[PDB]
Amino acid sequence: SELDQLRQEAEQLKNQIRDARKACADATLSQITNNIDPVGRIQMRTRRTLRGHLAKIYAMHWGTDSRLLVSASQDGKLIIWDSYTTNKVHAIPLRSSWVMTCAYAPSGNYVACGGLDNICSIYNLKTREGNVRVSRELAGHTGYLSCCRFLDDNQIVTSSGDTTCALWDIETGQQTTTFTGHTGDVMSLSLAPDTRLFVSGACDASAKLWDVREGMCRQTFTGHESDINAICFFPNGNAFATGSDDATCRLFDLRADQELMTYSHDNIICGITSVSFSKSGRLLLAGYDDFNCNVWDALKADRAGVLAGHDNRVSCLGVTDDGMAVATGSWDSFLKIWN
Amino acid sequence: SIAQARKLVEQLKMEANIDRIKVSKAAADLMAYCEAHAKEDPLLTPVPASENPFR
Amino acid sequence: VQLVESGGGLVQPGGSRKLSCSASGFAFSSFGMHWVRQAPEKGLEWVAYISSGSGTIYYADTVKGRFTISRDDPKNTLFLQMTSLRSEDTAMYYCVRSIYYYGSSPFDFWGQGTTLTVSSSDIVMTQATSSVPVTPGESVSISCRSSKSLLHSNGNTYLYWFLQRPGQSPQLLIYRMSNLASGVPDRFSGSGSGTAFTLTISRLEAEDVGVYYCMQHLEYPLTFGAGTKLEL
Amino acid sequence: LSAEDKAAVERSKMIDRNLREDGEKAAKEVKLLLLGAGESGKNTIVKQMKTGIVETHFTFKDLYFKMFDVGAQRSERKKWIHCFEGVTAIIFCVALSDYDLVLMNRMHASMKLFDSICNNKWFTETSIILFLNKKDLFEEKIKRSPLTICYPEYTGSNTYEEAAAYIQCQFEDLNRRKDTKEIYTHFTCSTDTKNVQFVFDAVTDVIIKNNLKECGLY
Amino acid sequence: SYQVITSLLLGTLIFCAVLGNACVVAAIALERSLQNVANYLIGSLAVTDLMVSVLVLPMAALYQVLNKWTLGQVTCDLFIALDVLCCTSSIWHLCAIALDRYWAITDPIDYVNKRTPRRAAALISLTWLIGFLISIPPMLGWRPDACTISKDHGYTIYSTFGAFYIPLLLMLVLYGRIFRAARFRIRKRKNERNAEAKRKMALARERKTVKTLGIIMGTFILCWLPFFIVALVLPFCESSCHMPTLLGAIINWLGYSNSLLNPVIYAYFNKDFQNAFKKI
Ligand SMILES: CC(C)CCC[C@@H](C)[C@H]1CC[C@H]2[C@@H]3CC=C4C[C@@H](O)CC[C@]4(C)[C@H]3CC[C@]12C
Ligand SMILES: CC(C)CCC[C@@H](C)[C@H]1CC[C@H]2[C@@H]3CC=C4C[C@@H](O)CC[C@]4(C)[C@H]3CC[C@]12C
Ligand SMILES: O=C1CC2(CCCC2)CC(=O)N1CCCCN1CCN(c2ncccn2)CC1
Repeated sequence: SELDQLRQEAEQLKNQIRDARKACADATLSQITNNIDPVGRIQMRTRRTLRGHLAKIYAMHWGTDSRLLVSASQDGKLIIWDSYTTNKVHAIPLRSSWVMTCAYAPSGNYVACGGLDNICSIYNLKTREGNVRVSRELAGHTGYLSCCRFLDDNQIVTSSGDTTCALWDIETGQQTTTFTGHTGDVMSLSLAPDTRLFVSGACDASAKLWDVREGMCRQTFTGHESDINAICFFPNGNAFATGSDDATCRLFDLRADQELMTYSHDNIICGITSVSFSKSGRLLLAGYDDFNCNVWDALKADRAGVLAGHDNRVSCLGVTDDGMAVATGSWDSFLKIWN
Repeated sequence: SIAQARKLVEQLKMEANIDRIKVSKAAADLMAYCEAHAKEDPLLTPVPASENPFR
Repeated sequence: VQLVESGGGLVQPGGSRKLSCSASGFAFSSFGMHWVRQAPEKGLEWVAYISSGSGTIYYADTVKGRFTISRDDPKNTLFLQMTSLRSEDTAMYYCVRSIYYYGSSPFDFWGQGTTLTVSSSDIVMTQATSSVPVTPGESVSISCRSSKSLLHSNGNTYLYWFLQRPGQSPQLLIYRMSNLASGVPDRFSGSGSGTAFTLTISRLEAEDVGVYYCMQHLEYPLTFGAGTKLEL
Repeated sequence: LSAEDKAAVERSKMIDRNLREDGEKAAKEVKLLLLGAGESGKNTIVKQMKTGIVETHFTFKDLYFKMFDVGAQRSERKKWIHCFEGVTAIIFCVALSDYDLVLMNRMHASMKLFDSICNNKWFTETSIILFLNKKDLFEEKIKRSPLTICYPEYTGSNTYEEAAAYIQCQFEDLNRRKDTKEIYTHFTCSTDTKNVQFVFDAVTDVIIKNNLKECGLY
Repeated sequence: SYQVITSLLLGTLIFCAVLGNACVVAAIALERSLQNVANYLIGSLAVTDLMVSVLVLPMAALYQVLNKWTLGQVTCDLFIALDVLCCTSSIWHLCAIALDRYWAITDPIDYVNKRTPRRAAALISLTWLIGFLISIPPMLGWRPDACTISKDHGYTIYSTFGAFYIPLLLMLVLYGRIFRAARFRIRKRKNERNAEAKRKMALARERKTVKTLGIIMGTFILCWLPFFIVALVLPFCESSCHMPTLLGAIINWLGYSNSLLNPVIYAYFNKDFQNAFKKI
């Protein structure tokens, strides 16, 4: 039975990694950041409410100009909003209305969407014709597209419910790289600020760190007790926060290879649908199933504030690149910009 | 199977070969990033309504 | 993407004409089309504007009530009903497509135009310099003057730069001051503030020869500057 | 608002308009979530009605049905089954001739999937149009093979009527919260030609009963 | 004093009528789950009952407390017209709600394909139109310190049949066919226990339909039928029929109590309205 030898070897390696993490766990982040001045209570008010979606909003993504944001809803519409004025720049009709992810290209020339059709569709926002057209349909995933993120105009990484992420070449349409290793359904992605590598959370309660260019997994972070619905790097790219169904957000550090802090409250039982970081990284903003976003002090595990105002599960949220505003989409079909 | 378990063992071994800094150093780095950019975070510091584009 | 104009020709004064714009190759229904006319030896003058969905319509104060604009969205055709054609209506009539969302590029495409020969508070774009002589490969800057601050409180300066190449319809170069249009080489650049604007060409070629027009988009009398010709 | 900002507002309003027509057109759409076990006969159900998920559209007696077949989604239902929360009815396809077969028992797999879907938290008021496919192959197999292979506690005659009634009861008692939802069981093999009629009847029943619940009469 | 007690009772009735109907309209306006055709009709019924409770009821209470019409005669005619308009529209909103429920329950194809808020607007406008056609003729010509409705026999027939008896007949027929449809939908060891539970649930649903239709129709009838029976028989009774003051006032204020209770019947018993008020 060579499998027993391999299983025992894997258990030995897991114990080795656990002991290595414990060795570096000299002092918890909570201990270190007791002396730092806590932010008392931030009062963010809904500045804009984006109305026009007629079904549950499953994904929003901010433009790099911090003004345009794309949102995906089950009514089969991908809408690009001018959040400053609330104007709808584009309303993109999707071939499959079962979209559960949307990404807005950093250049702003494209949006991606995907979902139960197992296809990440790339839309050309800036066409010579005045319409937005599907520039590229990235087929190759055998599960639902749970997340997608543009590396650039031509490279896009897409997580899927087939337990594998994939890096795509949009012009060719082919999977440049496939990121296997997740046992559960991959539910989120977060690109690093340098875009050299990305994390991905799956239903196996494990967040894996993937090098984009070579295509293999640096690290695996296992601290969650339920499916990971949301993941986001710290702004410096040396840490990331996850959002799981167990009403817990965790901050994992890339270099320390270990969980640093847990953002949990006994009064929160619903799972997290989306997480995002403020520009300085001090605020962790987590959407919840209890219909409201809770803002956490990322360094003290203190709930600095709550963005109540959604009448259904807050399914997605994002902080602008300049950090001015937070837009929270939700299942009540309304996007709210907070500030 | 044999191939799957071998791949899993290979990945665990190659993950173990990572230089891990102390979590104290990592926490200090995160705190330093949060402090060096606290003035560039409009969410922490409520921006004046004149400088706020959402008003 | 092409716009083809129809109609035009010798018309007795006091008569009536319909100009047809057979748009083809783009989502015509989503564009707010314009008619911009140019006298046989003068600059551009904006005639009328019919928005996307025909909901909003403007006319030049010199033709308001006297011209009528309309679009056939199913047929992708834009119309200009003209009545009592005075002698001052003798102009090349350009159909211009223009789409307005955040970051859009209005006036990007212009139709070829139709010759039209009639028988015998506005912001003032000023191009004081005209007929600038220049050598290929040498930089040149074209000054633009505005009777009112084109910079809006939203941060956008609505100054447009067009290039009337000889024998060609205009071609958007800079749409909102310091914004290169699509297909324009990154040697043109727009600069200015408030009322004064400069279009600096880095290293021009034999293709940059032509007449460069200002245009304000702050209000809807769309006034053009008296074109600053460039010649070798 | 500048002139271009006014035209941008007009564009946003036109987009709002077209969103309104699209949403009103999608409101007149009867959404049906088609489930089953792939080899449970859902494919012939679609054939009678006429990768990723397959959206099937058919019109019957002025009702326009959208039937979303998600059997090809081998991924976790728990992450995308809430997308069909506002679905009118669930069309569950079960092959009757799977009581003896194995993937565990195929019929037991169908029953556990049916239990999960029926008592799902997203489908408390979503009635289920249960389809029992392959009734003629069930005829042939129940003539020879006994149903006790699937149900040890059956203790009944191995005729089509008793076996089919027991199977239907075993599926319909997996339905907790019987107050908020019904199950519309039907029997078909491959040529029933009234499966679309049964779906229409069940959907109109669902609609009428929701309207009755609105008035306080149900 | 009997004056101040009457003032307090009528004032609190008017206050809670205003409060209930305004709360229903506010719940419709604020909550996005409450904007649909049936809820549009119920909110419009609350609007009509709020117009009652604001424009008609304060003046009716003043006329009751002072026992005389202390205002002028042109305002007497204006408030007769306003009373007839508002109350006729409230009754015909009950009828429009019944018609909406009838079409929803008997025509599911119409409910899915053709039922739009434009239909709610059409029904609301039609009820208000009927109210105007019942209220204006006395102003157009169908006609002493006392304000009363035109007792003309032709106008008595026109205003009582066109505003309550045609509505009562329509509501009875519509809710009878809704009762038939609801009952049809209800009737249509371990197995024995499951059948017993199903039978008990069917009987519970039948009692639910009986109670719902009873509440609706009984509130409508016991509030308005006394008034319209009186308003039909007194104009045809020269002196054989004399109306006691107390009884006549109670019979008058029964319809106003109907305008008070219509929000209770149609919204405050509604699950979505109760949840929306919880949310607010
Ligand atoms: C002015 C006020 C008092 C008028 C209110 C009338 C109310 C209190 C009366 C009139 C008609 C009555 C209903 C008549 C019919 C039914 C159905 C019966 O199975 C249970 C009682 C029930 C549900 C009654 C409830 C109370 C009821 C609605
Ligand atoms: C629960 C509610 C709906 C029951 C209905 C209350 C109505 C019918 C009752 C409550 C208070 C009552 C009023 C109390 C005082 C008087 C003064 C008397 O000189 C004339 C009758 C009059 C004006 C009554 C009319 C009927 C009345 C308004
Ligand atoms: O108490 C008052 C005073 C007013 C002055 C302001 C207004 C109240 C005047 C007044 O008469 N009465 C007594 C009661 C009138 C009751 N309303 C019921 C509705 N009506 C109606 N509805 C449909 C068809 C025909 N009539 C008219 C009578």
